[PDB]
Amino acid sequence: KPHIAVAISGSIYNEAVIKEAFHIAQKEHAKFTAIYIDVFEQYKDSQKQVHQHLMLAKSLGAKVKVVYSQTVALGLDEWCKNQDVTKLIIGQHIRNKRRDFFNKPLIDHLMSFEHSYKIEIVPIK
Ligand SMILES: Nc1ncnc2c1ncn2[C@@H]1O[C@@H]2COP(=O)(O)O[C@H]3[C@@H](O)[C@H](n4cnc5c(N)ncnc54)O[C@@H]3COP(=O)(O)O[C@H]2[C@H]1O
Repeated sequence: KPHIAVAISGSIYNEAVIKEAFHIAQKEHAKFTAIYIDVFEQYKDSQKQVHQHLMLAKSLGAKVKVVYSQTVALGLDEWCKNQDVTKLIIGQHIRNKRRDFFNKPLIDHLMSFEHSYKIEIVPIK
């Protein structure tokens, strides 16, 4: 039942995460999905990057999905649980100035959510 999802964002780093996610799904003969959580609440004019990253993953054999949610973490966690993801592939958070609650690393919320799927963090090359 191997379902591997790559978590899409508009960061420049996400493209490398897509390619590594492709290698992991291939080397594991897994079903390959790309999930972007659209949240209105910033990163001015990254809608083109997302668009690009989603197409890249489509061109690598992934089914792409867009989910609208209040939060990145809620969207991803609910979506992974409903689609029976077995591993979610995400990029490395790098700390910046904003140390408020919704600028915490995505992984802190998934951990607090007691994620039931594996999570693979891909660092920057
Ligand atoms: N559009 C953007 N432009 C510039 N910088 C951005 C950005 N979106 C996020 N970043 C920041 O840089 C890090 C890049 O994480 P990456 O996208 O490679 O890997 C991301 C991504 O795989 C996933 N993810 C992040 N946002 C997502 C979203 N809206 N929907 C689905 N997956 C998301 O979480 C991983 C770690 O996210 P985290 O927020 O903790 O860390 C993110 C964030 O601190």
